[PDB]
Amino acid sequence: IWIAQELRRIGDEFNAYY
Amino acid sequence: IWIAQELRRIGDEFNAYY
Amino acid sequence: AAIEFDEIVKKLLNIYINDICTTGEKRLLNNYEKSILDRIYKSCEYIKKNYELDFNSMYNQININDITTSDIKSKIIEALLIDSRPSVKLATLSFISLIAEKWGEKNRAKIMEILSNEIVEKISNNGKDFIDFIDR
Amino acid sequence: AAIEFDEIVKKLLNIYINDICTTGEKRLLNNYEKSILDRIYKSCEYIKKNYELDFNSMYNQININDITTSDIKSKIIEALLIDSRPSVKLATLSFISLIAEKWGEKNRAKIMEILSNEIVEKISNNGKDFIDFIDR
Repeated sequence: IWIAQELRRIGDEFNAYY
Repeated sequence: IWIAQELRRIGDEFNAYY
Repeated sequence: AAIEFDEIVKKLLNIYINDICTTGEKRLLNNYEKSILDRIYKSCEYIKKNYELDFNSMYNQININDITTSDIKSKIIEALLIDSRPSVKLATLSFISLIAEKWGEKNRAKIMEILSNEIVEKISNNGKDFIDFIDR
Repeated sequence: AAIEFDEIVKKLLNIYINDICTTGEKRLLNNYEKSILDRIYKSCEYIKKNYELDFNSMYNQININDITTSDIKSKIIEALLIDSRPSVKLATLSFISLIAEKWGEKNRAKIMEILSNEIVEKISNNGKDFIDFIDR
């Protein structure tokens, strides 16, 4: 779940952006 | 061979062009 | 729940990623390959444009619901069987190109099962002569 | 005979017709579908650009020769299992988009067997919420 742990991380950071 | 008969026809006409 | 947009997302994703693969593949071509590919685009577009009516009448014979997949191929490949000239290849490719353009709601696989294997092999036969015909 | 250009023609034809199918499919979209597809291009390009380094490190773990096809999917789908947020979908799609960009000499099928079926289903789930997240 290492790749998954980063996709959400990017998800969170982009969620705040938009 | 009806479709084939036209592909060569187009082929001939374009052969002369180029 | 709200599901009425699920099929739209499916369709758009498949289109999207397919376009991205194509871009990835074009990017890994050298300039010579790009210049050849550019010539193929423009040649087929010329033929499709100047033989717009002629292709439509050929497309109608191939479009009806009776034909099997091999039956479409055997019709297209018939021109290439006896006539192996590069122009006949280019016309054949342009016709295949036109069919692909009109089947944008059918499966991409349905179009590729017409071109790939046998038909593309017969065009690639003596590819050098084909490339030289195209590049001048 | 002169055969040294046969593989070049094969490769360029497959690229060519695949690009033509994609164009045929885009043409049969209505303007709403086009505007959504346009938003998907630009969103993923933004994410791929601003997370260029982050994706490269994720791409390396997925690139090695050990992994089976399901093993790639199960890694990508893991984010979507517990986290079904649309942004997580968009990041997942962007990552899939990046992988496709780097596999331009591998088979297009190899890329599509990662995305299609299970993964695209999970993104299309609650597509309305995904589209609304994207369209504003």
